Amino acid sequence: MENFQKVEKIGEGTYGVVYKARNKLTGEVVALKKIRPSTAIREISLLKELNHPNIVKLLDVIHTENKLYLVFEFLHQDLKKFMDASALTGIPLPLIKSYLFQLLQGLAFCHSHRVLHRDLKPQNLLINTEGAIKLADFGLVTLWYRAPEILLGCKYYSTAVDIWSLGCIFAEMVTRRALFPGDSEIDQLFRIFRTLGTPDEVVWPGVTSMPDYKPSFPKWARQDFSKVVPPLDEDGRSLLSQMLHYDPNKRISAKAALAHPFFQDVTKPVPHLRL
Ligand SMILES: O=S1(=O)NCCCNc2nc(ncc2Br)Nc2cccc1c2
Repeated sequence: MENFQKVEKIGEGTYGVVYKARNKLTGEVVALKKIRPSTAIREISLLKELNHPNIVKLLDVIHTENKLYLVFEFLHQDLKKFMDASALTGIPLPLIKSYLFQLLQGLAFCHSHRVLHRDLKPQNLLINTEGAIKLADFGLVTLWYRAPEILLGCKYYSTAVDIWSLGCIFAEMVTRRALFPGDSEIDQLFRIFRTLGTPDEVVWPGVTSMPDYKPSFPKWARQDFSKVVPPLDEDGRSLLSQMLHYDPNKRISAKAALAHPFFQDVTKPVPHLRL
């Protein structure tokens, strides 16, 4: 830790602050995450074994007199910043397609190892000048991307939460507006309800038995999906609706998402970044 020189603060999260930092020995630029603890240690260290090109690599873990330092590979930008920068013109569809494909590759990998991200959001998605996109900062202040089963109090939720989050992100990339920008836990859920229809036993069996479910919920009509992500094409709209199915068991999995016609013409363009 005496090994690193803090260059600047590049981000912060609910349980950490992130610094750009150079290793004084190797010369390498890394992302340092300062945290504040024993079960988390194994868990964090099991995430070290996680090796995939679409997952931001955890290089080292450093535990100094209480204070957990996580050292991550360094990427020059995050997706929120890239979306804000592309606000007026739009990210080109080929690039959106590529990004989704890669992120689904990341998820398919993590998921086959029974590891979930849990807190996917544009700030946890990092891009390079080479057209790569990577999942960063796996969880162990934004509910905009939180799956409905979590919101409904399901404790033992599955990999499917990460697909829901990714669907929200996909829509957001396409429309340049957050899909479900909730103000609270009940506003998040009713905003989902206003768009996808109040769920019940017809579309999501078991739903009325969920911890936080209330027979008092307003009943909204599922709205026209053509109204959600115009002018996305039918292949794209088709994948997205499957990524946003209420019932986690019928929600499309990452691996199956890779085989969707939408990705028949997938390519690898680069962004124009301003670093
Ligand atoms: O403004 S940012 O998009 N904020 C993203 C912070 C997330 N942490 C992070 N950042 C970068 N590489 C790896 C990691 Br982890 N790289 C990075 C470099 C410069 C600017 C940013 C990120």
